[PDB]
Amino acid sequence: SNNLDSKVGGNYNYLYRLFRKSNLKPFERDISTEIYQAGSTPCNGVEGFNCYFPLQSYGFQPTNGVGYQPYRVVVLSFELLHAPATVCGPKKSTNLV
Amino acid sequence: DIVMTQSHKFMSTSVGHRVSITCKASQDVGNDVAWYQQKPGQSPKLLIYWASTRHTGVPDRFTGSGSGTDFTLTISNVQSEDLADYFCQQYNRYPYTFGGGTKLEIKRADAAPTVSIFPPSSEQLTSGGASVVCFLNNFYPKDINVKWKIDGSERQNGVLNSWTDQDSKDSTYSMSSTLTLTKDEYERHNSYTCEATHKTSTSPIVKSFNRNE
Amino acid sequence: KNIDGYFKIYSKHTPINLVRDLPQGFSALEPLVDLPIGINITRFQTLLA
Repeated sequence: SNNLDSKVGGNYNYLYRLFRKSNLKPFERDISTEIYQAGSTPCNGVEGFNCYFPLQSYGFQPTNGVGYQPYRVVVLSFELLHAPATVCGPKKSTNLV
Repeated sequence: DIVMTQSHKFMSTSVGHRVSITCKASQDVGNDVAWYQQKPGQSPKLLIYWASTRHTGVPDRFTGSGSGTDFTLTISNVQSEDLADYFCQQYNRYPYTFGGGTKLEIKRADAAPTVSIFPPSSEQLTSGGASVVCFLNNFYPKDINVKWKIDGSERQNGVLNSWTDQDSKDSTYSMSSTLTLTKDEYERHNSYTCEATHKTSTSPIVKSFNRNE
Repeated sequence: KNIDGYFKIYSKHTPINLVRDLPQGFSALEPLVDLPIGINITRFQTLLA
Protein backbone atom coordinates (compact mmCIF):
# COMPACT_ATOMS: atom_id res chain seq x y z
CA SER A 1 0.00 0.00 0.00
CA ASN A 2 2.78 2.41 -0.98
CA ASN A 3 0.36 4.57 -3.00
CA LEU A 4 -2.29 5.02 -0.28
CA ASP A 5 -0.79 4.91 3.23
CA SER A 6 2.65 6.40 2.54
CA LYS A 7 3.24 10.12 2.06
CA VAL A 8 5.88 12.14 0.22
CA GLY A 9 8.68 13.03 2.63
CA GLY A 10 7.90 10.45 5.33
CA ASN A 11 4.67 9.45 7.07
CA TYR A 12 5.75 10.48 10.57
CA ASN A 13 2.23 10.38 12.05
CA TYR A 14 2.45 6.90 13.59
CA LEU A 15 4.93 5.83 16.28
CA TYR A 16 6.14 2.55 17.73
CA ARG A 17 8.07 1.44 20.80
CA LEU A 18 11.65 0.30 20.18
CA PHE A 19 13.15 -0.56 23.59
CA ARG A 20 11.57 -1.83 26.80
CA LYS A 21 12.80 -3.13 30.15
CA SER A 22 10.85 -6.40 29.81
CA ASN A 23 9.33 -8.54 27.08
CA LEU A 24 5.62 -8.30 26.28
CA LYS A 25 3.04 -11.05 26.64
CA PRO A 26 0.93 -12.18 23.66
CA PHE A 27 -2.30 -10.23 23.00
CA GLU A 28 -0.89 -7.17 24.79
CA ARG A 29 -0.60 -3.63 23.45
CA ASP A 30 1.45 -0.66 24.67
CA ILE A 31 -0.52 2.56 24.13
CA SER A 32 1.80 4.46 26.49
CA THR A 33 3.30 7.24 24.36
CA GLU A 34 5.67 8.38 27.13
CA ILE A 35 9.46 8.23 26.77
CA TYR A 36 11.42 6.15 29.29
CA GLN A 37 15.10 5.87 30.12
CA ALA A 38 17.45 3.39 28.45
CA GLY A 39 20.40 2.63 30.75
CA SER A 40 21.96 3.77 34.00
CA THR A 41 22.32 7.38 32.82
CA PRO A 42 19.16 9.38 33.69
CA CYS A 43 17.91 11.49 30.78
CA ASN A 44 14.36 12.19 32.08
CA GLY A 45 12.13 12.34 29.04
CA VAL A 46 13.24 14.55 26.15
CA GLU A 47 16.07 13.81 23.72
CA GLY A 48 19.59 14.42 24.99
CA PHE A 49 22.27 13.35 27.52
CA ASN A 50 23.17 10.20 25.51
CA CYS A 51 20.26 7.79 25.98
CA TYR A 52 18.83 5.22 23.57
CA PHE A 53 15.33 6.65 23.29
CA PRO A 54 12.60 4.36 21.87
CA LEU A 55 10.88 7.29 20.10
CA GLN A 56 10.87 6.38 16.40
CA SER A 57 8.43 7.00 13.55
CA TYR A 58 7.71 5.17 10.30
CA GLY A 59 9.89 5.97 7.29
CA PHE A 60 7.20 5.45 4.66
CA GLN A 61 8.31 6.74 1.25
CA PRO A 62 6.62 5.82 -2.06
CA THR A 63 9.66 6.72 -4.20
CA ASN A 64 12.04 4.56 -2.14
CA GLY A 65 12.89 0.86 -2.30
CA VAL A 66 10.70 -2.07 -1.32
CA GLY A 67 12.36 -2.40 2.09
CA TYR A 68 10.60 0.69 3.48
CA GLN A 69 7.21 0.36 1.77
CA PRO A 70 4.14 0.19 4.05
CA TYR A 71 2.49 -3.24 4.10
CA ARG A 72 -1.12 -3.77 5.20
CA VAL A 73 -0.60 -6.95 7.23
CA VAL A 74 -3.68 -8.57 8.80
CA VAL A 75 -2.58 -11.10 11.42
CA LEU A 76 -5.08 -13.99 11.32
CA SER A 77 -4.59 -15.04 14.93
CA PHE A 78 -5.82 -18.65 14.94
CA GLU A 79 -5.55 -20.50 18.25
CA LEU A 80 -6.87 -23.57 20.07
CA LEU A 81 -8.00 -22.99 23.67
CA HIS A 82 -9.93 -25.05 26.23
CA ALA A 83 -13.23 -23.60 24.96
CA PRO A 84 -15.36 -25.82 22.69
CA ALA A 85 -14.48 -25.04 19.09
CA THR A 86 -17.15 -23.57 16.80
CA VAL A 87 -15.24 -21.79 14.01
CA CYS A 88 -14.40 -24.73 11.75
CA GLY A 89 -13.32 -24.92 8.12
CA PRO A 90 -15.34 -25.25 4.89
CA LYS A 91 -15.95 -29.00 5.10
CA LYS A 92 -19.27 -30.67 4.31
CA SER A 93 -20.61 -32.53 7.35
CA THR A 94 -21.33 -36.17 6.51
CA ASN A 95 -23.39 -38.74 8.44
CA LEU A 96 -22.36 -40.87 11.44
CA VAL A 97 -20.94 -44.34 10.77
CA ASP B 1 31.38 17.44 21.75
CA ILE B 2 31.42 16.08 25.31
CA VAL B 3 27.85 15.72 26.61
CA MET B 4 27.69 16.06 30.40
CA THR B 5 24.83 13.74 31.37
CA GLN B 6 23.17 14.91 34.59
CA SER B 7 20.59 13.02 36.64
CA HIS B 8 18.06 15.73 37.50
CA LYS B 9 17.37 19.05 35.78
CA PHE B 10 15.24 20.66 38.52
CA MET B 11 15.29 19.86 42.24
CA SER B 12 13.87 21.38 45.41
CA THR B 13 15.33 21.15 48.92
CA SER B 14 14.15 23.03 52.00
CA VAL B 15 16.16 24.05 55.07
CA GLY B 16 17.32 21.05 57.10
CA HIS B 17 17.54 18.37 54.40
CA ARG B 18 20.45 17.00 52.37
CA VAL B 19 20.50 17.24 48.56
CA SER B 20 22.57 14.67 46.65
CA ILE B 21 23.28 15.36 42.97
CA THR B 22 25.12 12.57 41.14
CA CYS B 23 26.28 13.61 37.65
CA LYS B 24 27.07 10.53 35.55
CA ALA B 25 29.73 12.08 33.33
CA SER B 26 30.51 10.42 30.00
CA GLN B 27 34.22 11.28 30.34
CA ASP B 28 36.75 9.94 32.84
CA VAL B 29 38.26 13.02 34.52
CA GLY B 30 39.62 11.25 37.61
CA ASN B 31 40.10 13.61 40.55
CA ASP B 32 39.22 16.70 38.45
CA VAL B 33 35.74 17.23 39.88
CA ALA B 34 34.61 20.86 39.70
CA TRP B 35 31.37 22.72 40.40
CA TYR B 36 29.98 26.23 39.95
CA GLN B 37 28.24 28.78 42.17
CA GLN B 38 26.20 31.18 40.02
CA LYS B 39 24.51 33.99 41.94
CA PRO B 40 21.64 35.86 40.23
CA GLY B 41 22.94 39.14 38.84
CA GLN B 42 26.53 38.46 39.97
CA SER B 43 29.60 36.67 38.63
CA PRO B 44 29.94 32.89 39.07
CA LYS B 45 32.30 31.58 41.74
CA LEU B 46 34.24 28.35 42.22
CA LEU B 47 32.69 26.03 44.81
CA ILE B 48 34.73 22.79 44.98
CA TYR B 49 38.06 22.15 43.24
CA TRP B 50 39.85 18.76 43.09
CA ALA B 51 36.93 17.13 45.01
CA SER B 52 38.59 17.54 48.43
CA THR B 53 39.24 21.28 48.95
CA ARG B 54 36.86 24.24 49.15
CA HIS B 55 37.40 27.73 47.79
CA THR B 56 38.01 30.86 49.87
CA GLY B 57 34.55 31.96 51.02
CA VAL B 58 32.90 28.54 50.78
CA PRO B 59 31.55 27.36 54.17
CA ASP B 60 32.21 23.95 55.69
CA ARG B 61 28.70 22.68 54.90
CA PHE B 62 29.55 22.29 51.19
CA THR B 63 31.39 18.97 50.84
CA GLY B 64 32.16 16.67 47.93
CA SER B 65 32.84 13.03 47.19
CA GLY B 66 33.45 10.66 44.30
CA SER B 67 35.98 10.69 41.48
CA GLY B 68 36.08 9.91 37.79
CA THR B 69 32.70 9.32 36.18
CA ASP B 70 30.87 8.84 39.51
CA PHE B 71 30.73 11.79 41.91
CA THR B 72 28.05 13.20 44.22
CA LEU B 73 27.99 16.79 45.50
CA THR B 74 26.95 16.27 49.13
CA ILE B 75 25.27 19.46 50.36
CA SER B 76 23.78 19.60 53.86
CA ASN B 77 22.00 22.40 55.78
CA VAL B 78 20.78 24.34 52.75
CA GLN B 79 20.13 28.00 53.55
CA SER B 80 18.41 30.81 51.64
CA GLU B 81 21.73 32.15 50.29
CA ASP B 82 22.65 28.80 48.67
CA LEU B 83 20.83 29.57 45.40
CA ALA B 84 23.32 28.46 42.74
CA ASP B 85 23.36 26.47 39.51
CA TYR B 86 25.66 23.44 39.48
CA PHE B 87 27.45 22.35 36.30
CA CYS B 88 29.46 19.17 35.74
CA GLN B 89 32.74 20.36 34.23
CA GLN B 90 36.51 19.84 34.26
CA TYR B 91 39.54 22.08 34.76
CA ASN B 92 42.08 20.15 32.65
CA ARG B 93 41.86 21.53 29.10
CA TYR B 94 39.73 23.30 26.43
CA PRO B 95 36.92 23.37 25.26
CA TYR B 96 34.56 23.86 28.23
CA THR B 97 31.40 22.09 27.07
CA PHE B 98 28.68 22.09 29.74
CA GLY B 99 25.32 20.39 30.17
CA GLY B 100 21.81 21.38 31.18
CA GLY B 101 22.05 22.17 34.88
CA THR B 102 20.11 21.67 38.12
CA LYS B 103 18.15 24.51 39.74
CA LEU B 104 17.73 24.50 43.53
CA GLU B 105 14.54 25.68 45.24
CA ILE B 106 13.92 26.32 48.95
CA LYS B 107 10.48 25.18 50.09
CA ARG B 108 8.37 27.42 52.32
CA ALA B 109 4.77 28.43 52.95
CA ASP B 110 2.57 30.43 50.58
CA ALA B 111 2.16 34.20 50.74
CA ALA B 112 -0.39 36.73 49.54
CA PRO B 113 0.79 38.90 46.61
CA THR B 114 0.53 42.68 46.36
CA VAL B 115 -1.19 44.16 43.30
CA SER B 116 -0.60 47.82 42.37
CA ILE B 117 -2.17 49.06 39.13
CA PHE B 118 -0.45 52.14 37.70
CA PRO B 119 -1.62 54.00 34.58
CA PRO B 120 0.92 55.16 31.99
CA SER B 121 1.90 58.80 31.64
CA SER B 122 0.33 61.24 29.19
CA GLU B 123 3.61 61.84 27.35
CA GLN B 124 3.67 58.23 26.09
CA LEU B 125 0.38 58.83 24.25
CA THR B 126 2.03 61.51 22.09
CA SER B 127 4.32 58.99 20.37
CA GLY B 128 1.56 56.38 20.10
CA GLY B 129 2.31 53.84 22.81
CA ALA B 130 0.76 52.61 26.04
CA SER B 131 1.66 50.10 28.75
CA VAL B 132 -0.53 48.90 31.61
CA VAL B 133 1.53 48.42 34.78
CA CYS B 134 0.52 45.62 37.16
CA PHE B 135 3.06 44.24 39.63
CA LEU B 136 2.98 41.06 41.72
CA ASN B 137 5.49 40.70 44.56
CA ASN B 138 5.94 38.50 47.66
CA PHE B 139 4.05 35.40 46.52
CA TYR B 140 4.68 31.66 46.57
CA PRO B 141 4.98 29.55 44.50
CA LYS B 142 5.94 30.88 41.06
CA ASP B 143 2.92 29.21 39.40
CA ILE B 144 0.48 32.06 39.99
CA ASN B 145 -2.66 32.87 37.99
CA VAL B 146 -2.87 36.48 36.79
CA LYS B 147 -5.89 37.49 34.69
CA TRP B 148 -6.48 40.65 32.66
CA LYS B 149 -9.90 42.33 32.57
CA ILE B 150 -10.38 45.22 30.13
CA ASP B 151 -13.79 46.78 30.98
CA GLY B 152 -15.04 43.39 32.16
CA SER B 153 -13.77 41.54 29.08
CA GLU B 154 -11.04 38.94 29.57
CA ARG B 155 -7.92 39.59 27.48
CA GLN B 156 -5.29 36.95 26.73
CA ASN B 157 -3.29 38.37 23.80
CA GLY B 158 -0.63 41.04 24.16
CA VAL B 159 0.55 39.84 27.59
CA LEU B 160 4.33 39.99 28.13
CA ASN B 161 5.40 38.39 31.41
CA SER B 162 8.69 39.03 33.22
CA TRP B 163 9.87 36.52 35.83
CA THR B 164 12.86 36.69 38.17
CA ASP B 165 14.81 34.25 40.34
CA GLN B 166 14.42 33.44 44.04
CA ASP B 167 15.19 36.22 46.51
CA SER B 168 18.19 35.88 48.83
CA LYS B 169 16.80 37.76 51.85
CA ASP B 170 13.43 36.13 52.63
CA SER B 171 13.14 33.66 49.68
CA THR B 172 10.28 35.44 47.89
CA TYR B 173 9.26 35.60 44.23
CA SER B 174 8.42 38.46 41.89
CA MET B 175 6.71 38.51 38.50
CA SER B 176 5.39 41.38 36.37
CA SER B 177 3.32 41.65 33.20
CA THR B 178 3.15 44.52 30.71
CA LEU B 179 0.08 44.90 28.50
CA THR B 180 1.20 46.32 25.15
CA LEU B 181 -1.40 48.82 23.92
CA THR B 182 -1.39 51.43 21.17
CA LYS B 183 -2.72 55.00 21.26
CA ASP B 184 -6.19 54.12 19.94
CA GLU B 185 -6.60 51.00 22.11
CA TYR B 186 -5.86 52.96 25.31
CA GLU B 187 -8.23 55.91 24.77
CA ARG B 188 -11.24 53.61 24.20
CA HIS B 189 -10.97 52.07 27.69
CA ASN B 190 -11.08 53.67 31.13
CA SER B 191 -11.17 51.05 33.91
CA TYR B 192 -8.60 48.25 34.15
CA THR B 193 -8.58 45.31 36.57
CA CYS B 194 -5.62 43.15 37.62
CA GLU B 195 -6.51 40.20 39.84
CA ALA B 196 -4.23 37.70 41.59
CA THR B 197 -5.29 34.25 42.78
CA HIS B 198 -3.58 32.96 45.94
CA LYS B 199 -4.13 30.13 48.41
CA THR B 200 -3.59 32.00 51.70
CA SER B 201 -7.10 33.52 51.70
CA THR B 202 -10.46 33.00 50.01
CA SER B 203 -10.68 36.68 49.01
CA PRO B 204 -8.37 37.49 46.07
CA ILE B 205 -6.57 40.81 45.70
CA VAL B 206 -8.67 42.81 43.21
CA LYS B 207 -7.45 46.30 42.29
CA SER B 208 -9.05 48.80 39.92
CA PHE B 209 -8.15 52.33 38.84
CA ASN B 210 -9.87 54.77 36.49
CA ARG B 211 -8.11 56.48 33.59
CA ASN B 212 -9.62 59.88 34.49
CA GLU B 213 -8.28 59.52 38.09
CA LYS C 1 -3.41 -18.57 37.44
CA ASN C 2 -2.25 -16.64 34.37
CA ILE C 3 -0.02 -18.44 31.84
CA ASP C 4 1.05 -16.38 28.78
CA GLY C 5 -2.00 -14.13 29.06
CA TYR C 6 -4.45 -17.06 29.20
CA PHE C 7 -6.36 -16.86 32.48
CA LYS C 8 -7.91 -20.06 33.85
CA ILE C 9 -10.88 -20.35 36.22
CA TYR C 10 -11.29 -23.61 38.15
CA SER C 11 -14.53 -23.91 40.10
CA LYS C 12 -15.65 -26.43 42.73
CA HIS C 13 -18.57 -26.36 45.17
CA THR C 14 -19.07 -28.88 47.98
CA PRO C 15 -20.68 -28.74 51.44
CA ILE C 16 -18.58 -29.12 54.58
CA ASN C 17 -18.95 -28.78 58.35
CA LEU C 18 -16.53 -25.98 59.22
CA VAL C 19 -16.43 -23.57 62.15
CA ARG C 20 -13.13 -21.68 62.30
CA ASP C 21 -10.03 -23.45 60.98
CA LEU C 22 -9.00 -24.79 57.55
CA PRO C 23 -10.74 -27.99 56.32
CA GLN C 24 -8.02 -30.66 56.15
CA GLY C 25 -9.72 -32.72 53.47
CA PHE C 26 -9.42 -33.47 49.76
CA SER C 27 -11.31 -32.26 46.69
CA ALA C 28 -10.80 -32.13 42.93
CA LEU C 29 -11.51 -28.94 40.98
CA GLU C 30 -13.03 -28.60 37.52
CA PRO C 31 -12.53 -25.88 34.88
CA LEU C 32 -15.51 -23.68 34.05
CA VAL C 33 -14.47 -21.02 31.50
CA ASP C 34 -11.38 -19.67 29.75
CA LEU C 35 -10.44 -15.98 29.61
CA PRO C 36 -7.70 -15.03 27.09
CA ILE C 37 -7.15 -11.59 28.58
CA GLY C 38 -3.55 -11.10 27.47
CA ILE C 39 -2.80 -8.63 30.27
CA ASN C 40 -0.38 -8.60 33.20
CA ILE C 41 -1.74 -9.15 36.72
CA THR C 42 0.77 -8.58 39.52
CA ARG C 43 -1.37 -7.57 42.52
CA PHE C 44 -4.96 -8.17 43.58
CA GLN C 45 -7.48 -7.56 46.36
CA THR C 46 -10.53 -9.33 47.81
CA LEU C 47 -14.10 -8.11 47.30
CA LEU C 48 -16.33 -8.55 50.35
CA ALA C 49 -19.90 -7.62 51.22
